[PDB]
Amino acid sequence: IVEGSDAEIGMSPWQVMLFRKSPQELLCGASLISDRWVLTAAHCLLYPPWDKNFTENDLLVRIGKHSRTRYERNIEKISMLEKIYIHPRYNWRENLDRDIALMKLKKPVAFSDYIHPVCLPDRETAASLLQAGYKGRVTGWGNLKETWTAGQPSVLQVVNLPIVERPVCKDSTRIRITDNMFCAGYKPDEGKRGDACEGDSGGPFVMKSPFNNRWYQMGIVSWGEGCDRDGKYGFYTHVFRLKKWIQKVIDQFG
Amino acid sequence: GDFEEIPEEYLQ
Amino acid sequence: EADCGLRPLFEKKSLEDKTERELLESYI
Ligand SMILES: *[C@@H]1O[C@H](CO)[C@@H](O)[C@H](O)[C@H]1NC(C)=O
Ligand SMILES: NC(=O)c1ccc(Cl)s1
Ligand code: NA
Ligand code: NA
Repeated sequence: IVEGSDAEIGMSPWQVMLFRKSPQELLCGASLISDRWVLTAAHCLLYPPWDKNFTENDLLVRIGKHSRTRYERNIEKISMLEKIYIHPRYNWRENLDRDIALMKLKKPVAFSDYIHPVCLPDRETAASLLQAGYKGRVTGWGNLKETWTAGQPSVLQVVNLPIVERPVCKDSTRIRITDNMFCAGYKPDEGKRGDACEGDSGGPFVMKSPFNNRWYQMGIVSWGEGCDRDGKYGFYTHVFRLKKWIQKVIDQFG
Repeated sequence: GDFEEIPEEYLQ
Repeated sequence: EADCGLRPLFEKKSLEDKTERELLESYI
């Protein structure tokens, strides 16, 4: 996260770290949506152009974390994966359309002050809150800037960013933008900055409903062209649009 | 080496 | 879940985090 701040303890208790077993390293963010299901970006698990195609046994998820690199004894919980589910129409060939995946855990994770699921939006909450200018919140342990000399945070970072008008999103890039994406970030003339960056993808873009005071995951950190560049925006998977697939997977395999 | 080793039980 | 999106250290205690108000103020 660029131009964010350190998270408060328990601020994002649905935050999940996708962790490579060997070598031991951060791969991506992710989010807890129930005691057995974790949501992330498909490209965190499958991206053939970079020879990426992880199997369940390659990975762990670490839940309840705050520190990036520390083993947070008595606080974090580390879970093995039972099964990965990638959206069947995830478009890794072109533009990361439908950049969404689910991971079922082998055992349920115990909830605590530090571990708690986020809500997925209903149609109405999505319609009401997915509006240009409305801000959501992005969290992760990714890099602090696009370019750095070996740069990376001690603890989970947080940044609040406004949703951007679709024509502005489209006009910022040569990539084909679909209805399964939205973009967020400040415009060059807006005086504030911030973005996701490398290592944040797969993590959540959340909004706090003013109707019921619950946090909803509206987006998944999907892609950007650099980090925090003027005139560029981060792109997020539109969770509500893909929710029928989420429900189908959980209903069938849950 | 950046990350603290996690308990071996999670790598079995 | 029925209890989704309510944080033990924040909403469950009626404590606000340091920047959630920025989000609320944008929902115009
Ligand atoms: C990824 O790996 C699985 C299992 O090894 C394989 O069946 C699948 O075809 C691979 N997908 C791609 C796009 O290579
Ligand atoms: N460089 C990156 O990985 C990203 C920047 C903005 C988003 Cl969203 S992902
Ligand atoms: Na364009
Ligand atoms: Na930008």
